[PDB]
Amino acid sequence: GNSFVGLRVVAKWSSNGYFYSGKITRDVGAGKYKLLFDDGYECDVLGKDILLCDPIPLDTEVTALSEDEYFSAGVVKGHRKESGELYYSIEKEGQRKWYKRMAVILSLEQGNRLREQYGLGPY
Amino acid sequence: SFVGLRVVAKWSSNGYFYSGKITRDVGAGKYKLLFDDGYECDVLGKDILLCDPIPLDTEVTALSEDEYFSAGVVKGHRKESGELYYSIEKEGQRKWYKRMAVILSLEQGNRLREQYGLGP
Ligand SMILES: CN1CCN(S(=O)(=O)c2ccc(C(N)=O)cc2)CC1
Ligand SMILES: CN1CCN(S(=O)(=O)c2ccc(C(N)=O)cc2)CC1
Repeated sequence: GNSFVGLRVVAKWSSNGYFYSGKITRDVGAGKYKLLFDDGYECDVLGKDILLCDPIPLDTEVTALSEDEYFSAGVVKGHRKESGELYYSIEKEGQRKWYKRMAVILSLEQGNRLREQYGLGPY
Repeated sequence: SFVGLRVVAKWSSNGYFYSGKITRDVGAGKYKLLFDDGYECDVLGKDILLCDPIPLDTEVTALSEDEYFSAGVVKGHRKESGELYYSIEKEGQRKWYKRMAVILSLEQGNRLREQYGLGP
């Protein structure tokens, strides 16, 4: 009687191939699931294109997308909880900065490095 | 003053101009912008275009759920229930986009500064 509904994931947006933070809201059939993204958008995503990352693991190559940093590549070096929110410490140049969960995304090539271990397809 | 005017204004992290409204004159040549995507910040007059609408024949960029930064040319405008749509020609087709879905790259927006830039 298990369901993926309410699991926090990082799921592919079809138009650009980047993986964004969201939650599963329904098993919709055809191995697709309804995704509510943190940025407020909803669509159906294939199980194979959903990463069960919560959080994205340490040492992972990621991309920062915040108000001040537009698609800046970096490496996850830390996780922090603050008032029920997850933050990532992302090392770029030789400097570490904190980013909210919503602000960390994966390029297609970055997400493919996690798919074998974290991808929902096999499950 | 320029308060309440619909504009196209530069987002500093990527150089793209996005649709919004001037909500306050903040002095030192800066304006508070409410962007149609719900973000607010302060923007210099030099980075604000008084386009409403963006003129016919302008090269623009479409950004929708299905089309991720796809360049084309404005060939039409229309009103549907009080909302503006742009007709963008690209790859042999014209399609209608809501105002919020039409943005300008720095190069596309730079071209419009002399005629439309709040400036100075
Ligand atoms: C006026 N707009 C311009 C764009 N910016 S942003 O900070 O670069 C951004 C924010 C959100 C998303 C997203 N939903 O994927 C993409 C980009 C917000 C303010
Ligand atoms: C999960 N997200 C991934 C990004 N997509 S989007 O459709 O490409 C988009 C939407 C809005 C803005 C923006 N505010 O500038 C930027 C990009 C929405 C759904």
